[PDB]
Amino acid sequence: EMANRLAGLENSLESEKVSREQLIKQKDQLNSLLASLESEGAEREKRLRELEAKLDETLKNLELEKLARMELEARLAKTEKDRAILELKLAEAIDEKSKLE
Amino acid sequence: EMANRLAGLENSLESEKVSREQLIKQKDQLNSLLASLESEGAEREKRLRELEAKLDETLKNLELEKLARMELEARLAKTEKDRAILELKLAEAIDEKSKLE
Repeated sequence: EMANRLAGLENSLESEKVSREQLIKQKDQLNSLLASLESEGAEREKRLRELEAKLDETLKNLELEKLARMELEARLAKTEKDRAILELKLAEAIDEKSKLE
Repeated sequence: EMANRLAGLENSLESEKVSREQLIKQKDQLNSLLASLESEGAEREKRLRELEAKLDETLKNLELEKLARMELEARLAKTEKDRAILELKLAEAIDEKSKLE
């Protein structure tokens, strides 16, 4: 009776062994997965942080440049107008001269 | 022997089913972890993809506005120079009018 309980206990021990080995292999794979994903994530968060800074900077610059552009379109119109005004005044003068001939 | 060897193996089997409960538990925690990290990573990659698109756009824009601004700086200098030459010409003419009279 007892030599039997002996055989069955060993049997039960071996079945617990196969289970144990299955779970440990599964765990190893999860741990590797884990480490990997962590590393990957570290790299991407660093990369993301960099992208963010770059978009902020570029954004600033785009803004500064729009102001600058507008300021110049204005300055240019003012100058263009003055230039036109002078050509007209010039004509007027070369003519008052002409007529004084 | 036999009776002893028995209660013995029952002890062994005992601690081992306990260990197995534990591995199952650690495994479950790992798997949950894995799901979370993967979801988190999916999100971060989505956000990264978005930032990249935005950075490309803004970069284009920065470039175009920079060309526009340089074109204007040039245009403005040319105009200012012509205006200066015209003020001079003007003076010269209002003076030729003066002397003439």
